[PDB]
Amino acid sequence: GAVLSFHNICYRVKLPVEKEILSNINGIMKPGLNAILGPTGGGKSSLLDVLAARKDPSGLSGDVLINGAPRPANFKCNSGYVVQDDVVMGTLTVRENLQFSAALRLATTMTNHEKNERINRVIQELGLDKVADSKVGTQFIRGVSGGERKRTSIGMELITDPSILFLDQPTTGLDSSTANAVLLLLKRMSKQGRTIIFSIHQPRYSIFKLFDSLTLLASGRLMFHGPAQEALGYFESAGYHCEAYNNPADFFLDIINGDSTAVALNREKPLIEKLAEIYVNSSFYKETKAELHQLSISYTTSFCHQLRWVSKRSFKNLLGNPQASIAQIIVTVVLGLVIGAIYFGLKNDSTGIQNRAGVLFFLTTNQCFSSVSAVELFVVEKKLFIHEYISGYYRVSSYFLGKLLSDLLPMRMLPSIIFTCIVYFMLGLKPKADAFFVMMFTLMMVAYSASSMALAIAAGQSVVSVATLLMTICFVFMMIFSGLLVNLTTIASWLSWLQYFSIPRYGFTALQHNEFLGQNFCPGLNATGNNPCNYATCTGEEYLVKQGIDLSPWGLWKNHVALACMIVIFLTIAYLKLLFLKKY
Amino acid sequence: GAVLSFHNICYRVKLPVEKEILSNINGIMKPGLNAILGPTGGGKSSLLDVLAARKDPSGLSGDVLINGAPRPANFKCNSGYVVQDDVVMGTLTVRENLQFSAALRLATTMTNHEKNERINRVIQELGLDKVADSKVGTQFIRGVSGGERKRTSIGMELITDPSILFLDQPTTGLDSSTANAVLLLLKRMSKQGRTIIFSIHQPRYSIFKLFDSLTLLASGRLMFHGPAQEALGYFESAGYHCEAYNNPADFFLDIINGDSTAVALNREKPLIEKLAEIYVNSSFYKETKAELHQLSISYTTSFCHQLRWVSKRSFKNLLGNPQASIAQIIVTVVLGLVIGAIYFGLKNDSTGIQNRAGVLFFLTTNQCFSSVSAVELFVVEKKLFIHEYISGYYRVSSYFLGKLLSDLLPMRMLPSIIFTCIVYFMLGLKPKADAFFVMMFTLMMVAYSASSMALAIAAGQSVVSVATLLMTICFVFMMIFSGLLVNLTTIASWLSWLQYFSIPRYGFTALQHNEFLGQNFCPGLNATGNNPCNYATCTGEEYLVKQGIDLSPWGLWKNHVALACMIVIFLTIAYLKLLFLKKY
Ligand SMILES: Nc1ncnc2c1ncn2[C@@H]1O[C@H](COP(=O)(O)OP(=O)(O)OP(=O)(O)O)[C@@H](O)[C@H]1O
Ligand SMILES: Nc1ncnc2c1ncn2[C@@H]1O[C@H](COP(=O)(O)OP(=O)(O)OP(=O)(O)O)[C@@H](O)[C@H]1O
Ligand SMILES: [Mg+2]
Ligand SMILES: [Mg+2]
Repeated sequence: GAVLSFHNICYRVKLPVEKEILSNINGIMKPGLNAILGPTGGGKSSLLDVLAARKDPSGLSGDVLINGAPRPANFKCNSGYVVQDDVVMGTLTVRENLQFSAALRLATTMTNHEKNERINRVIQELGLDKVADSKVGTQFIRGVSGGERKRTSIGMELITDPSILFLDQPTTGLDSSTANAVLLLLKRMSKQGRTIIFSIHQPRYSIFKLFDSLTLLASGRLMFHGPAQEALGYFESAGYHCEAYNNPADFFLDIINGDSTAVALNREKPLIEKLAEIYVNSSFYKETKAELHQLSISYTTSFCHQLRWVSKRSFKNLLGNPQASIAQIIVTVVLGLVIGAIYFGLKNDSTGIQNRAGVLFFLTTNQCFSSVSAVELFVVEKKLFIHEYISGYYRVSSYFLGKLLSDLLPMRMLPSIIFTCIVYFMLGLKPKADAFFVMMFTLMMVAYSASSMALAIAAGQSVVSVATLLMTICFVFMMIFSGLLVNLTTIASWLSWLQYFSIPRYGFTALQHNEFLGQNFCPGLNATGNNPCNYATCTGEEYLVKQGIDLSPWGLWKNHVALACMIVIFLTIAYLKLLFLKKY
Repeated sequence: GAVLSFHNICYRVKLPVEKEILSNINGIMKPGLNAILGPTGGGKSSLLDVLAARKDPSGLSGDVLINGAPRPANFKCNSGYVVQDDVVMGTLTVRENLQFSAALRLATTMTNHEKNERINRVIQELGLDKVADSKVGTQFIRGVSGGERKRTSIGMELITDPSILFLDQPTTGLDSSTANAVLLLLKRMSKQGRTIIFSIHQPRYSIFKLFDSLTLLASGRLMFHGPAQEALGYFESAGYHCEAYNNPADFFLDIINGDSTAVALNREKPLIEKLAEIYVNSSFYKETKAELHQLSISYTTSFCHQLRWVSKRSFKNLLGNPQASIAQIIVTVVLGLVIGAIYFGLKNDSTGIQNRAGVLFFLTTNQCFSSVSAVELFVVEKKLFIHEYISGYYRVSSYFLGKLLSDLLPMRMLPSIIFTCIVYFMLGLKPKADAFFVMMFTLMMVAYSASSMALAIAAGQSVVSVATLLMTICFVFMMIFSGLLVNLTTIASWLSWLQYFSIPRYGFTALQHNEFLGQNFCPGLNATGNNPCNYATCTGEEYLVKQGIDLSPWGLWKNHVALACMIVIFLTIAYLKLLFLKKY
């Protein structure tokens, strides 16, 4: 079994002004069933996160050791922490959240049939049969109840059968009889060699009798640590006799909570510093410190497996709630028909180039400005990314590349195929076969490059309010330098370098070079040359010399390798902002 | 006291496929302390929402009566429902959330000093002294603990001292001794004449002894309803003897949960239809039905008070987290300096109108496209709007107009003053005094009209993913008809009506009419007229005849009364989408 031991643990929280949650706390947690009792605000979820390595070590001032050695990297893939406030995806099912947790935290030596046999066993043992095929709720659509959602959270860190298993108040939300059935499940599990550390509120006498070790927190300090059967005979030595309470756990927390103003105002030298001084001078502390001095990433499943379940769950959220994907395709068809109907029948005239170079401007600023909806890709599920990463489901790179494929394909590839097709059979553009697909490829690359900049601003961010704001104002900053309203050659030399950052400048140049190769606009002419008066712009090559575009075939694909470099750079910034995010 | 009585209550949930949560349930809840026990998934939070009038009545099939009369409108302003999952604003403080609840749910006959004396009393009686000046946490920044946040939720519906008081598991998250101090607070409160209906998990014997009425739910059906002191002698008549359990509440839920597969697999004609058949044939049901047949908005505080606290709390969220407001002003100054530096020194030349009519296009598409950040105004706090409206804090109209003022002033008025000032002393526009403020007023009206359309799409919506998407694609739909790239007169008659919907068409016309009054561009001329060749566009009035703009002073302010009509219409749609939202 695993012997988790923690020695001189302190903690601090900067509110600047530091506050000392968790003063000097020492303890050993052998393989068994290790309970942590104490009042509200005593430091139980803060101790249980230090022991599970989920607090920022800038404020932590001790060391936690498993079997006398420090933690491996290798620890979130071998332990389980059930959180208190039930972080579970509410667009999936109780069975589907258990199928997702078993698919990424059990090895693939187990087949998919043997994993679902262990998922069916956990649903039976936790009492989740009537709601196994029911949706866990969100905060707007009611679903599975609060105690049934609690046991879903217990079960996801229980199919994975880790050796060290942390639970943050697992019976909070359960009644008197399911809570006994949960701790008899854990007591059966702890006799296999697992160490189970949990905090608990209000255990009954059938639950308190199951404990192997007892830990009493109060206002950050340790009131008692040792065996649970020897705790009642400890407080009788300190002057507190039991029999006014048939439950010892109801007696232990009336001692260490007597100084509370809620208890002093209702039916009724400090008490904490008195009871903490008794414990340090006791024999249970001398037994612990004499053994503490004697004692003193390689994920479970591969990259390609985690890629095929992060994306698989992400397509099920889009096939289950297709509001943003259906409304994407509707207003792309409607906008594609309007742009096709205004510039219907493009002619070769003195005003046939301003129509063609004006229709290609709204094709690029569609694909740029429509990519502001990619800001919400990593923000809406930030809390579940932070939870499932520190629980060890996936690499960041498999969450990153698996969540791209559910924003790349349904939202940026497919509305650039449909939008290119609609404005091709009703505008009368360059009628060749290859220039259709160069146009289709160009509108995808400005949709990917502007979506990658939506991800680079918004990765690892809690609200979309700042990132949507910098997304649209950087676009109108790039829409100046696109080369339509203001001439790029007439811009002074100290501002003409900002045209290389514009996503619309590379897309609109690549659509001008694709279309205005040798289309002729002056024929229909009279004897002497044309006789309108700018003078004229006869061929399409003379329009590109005026704009400053290379007539070579490199002048087309210079614009696509510069958009491909803005995808690699902006998706590396977006990756590293998820990687170096503080998950604590 | 208030005698809440509920008669033939049924409920259904459409998952389509209907499921019958809450079969036939009958009961009377006299003034006292009315507990609801039962297993997880038994229907306790569903019954407690039917009784508090918070379920959709399309699935509800009974009637709830207070004192033999139905509910008034007047009920959320006279009752209190403490929810289970702790809906509390985590950018405020434990004291500030209690100060906000007392300011809107107590009358203004009480002064602000007497309200804070009752807030200090509730903080003492609930044990919130050490965290009264500490921030309630969000889900990303840890703050106040889970039991300390629970008692903040208890205390906000307890300063308001309602006569009927519902609590959804108030001791879930509390230990053995604070939970006794909470129900001794409620027992002291119930002896003043208040009826207190609550569901509870795991009450100890000190808590169970306080009950005045007991209700036992199991799988939607009623196992027992009556006095709590007469419940133990009820199950002894049905064949269940007590003394293997020193706690009666631990004995009551081992009977009605024995058929659970969690209990059958751990240490161990249906049981529910057996125990429900005993209760209907019993005498406690005959006493209830013989009395059920015998028995069978005007907000607390005014509009102007609720307006001055919804906005007051909303400015404190912007002064506490000014990320989107500082980053608004930074990229407005930076964009205002770039637009001023590209078109620096506007001359009166053959190309001096394309510079002036091209700089006014990016001034309007700044103010339009920057208003996509107003999509998140009503979405980020949708859950707290739905909670605080059914709890009776405010009208919708005071939440609507109070949340506008924290998006109108810091985000749309102030970055339109700064942005007009910057591009005025470095472009060299119309140098008069009134044309500066007509320009400033025009950029505010396109910022308000495009923000009002951001609210009309996004009011009452859970994610911003659809509403940001329709916001930016409707803008590029309106940017076609603005009258810059494509001539509005050359558009065919069946598409030339879409120019009246464009916010950028009214702003860019009002900036062209403001600036191109009689500015002259042709002087500097030679003997015969000008000698470049389009021919020329000499005065600014000839440019407006070509664009199709009235030269009258009505031709300016036609554009501002049409933007003011798009504020009134889009903020009426945005109001009614919050009003007719389904809050159940
Ligand atoms: N990051 C933090 N910021 C502010 N306060 C904190 C932080 N961490 C802990 N605290 C404070 O420390 C105390 C202990 O917190 P903790 O959540 O560990 O208590 P707990 O025993 O888990 O409470 P409960 O059992 O009610 O959940 C709380 O009162 C909390 O206000
Ligand atoms: N709107 C709904 N959609 C789906 N299922 C529902 C809905 N309302 C209730 N249920 C189901 O009905 C059962 C009763 O729900 P309820 O929340 O009332 O139980 P509860 O006794 O409050 O549970 P707990 O005490 O654990 O919170 C639950 O199992 C839940 O799955
Ligand atoms: Mg805890
Ligand atoms: Mg309940």
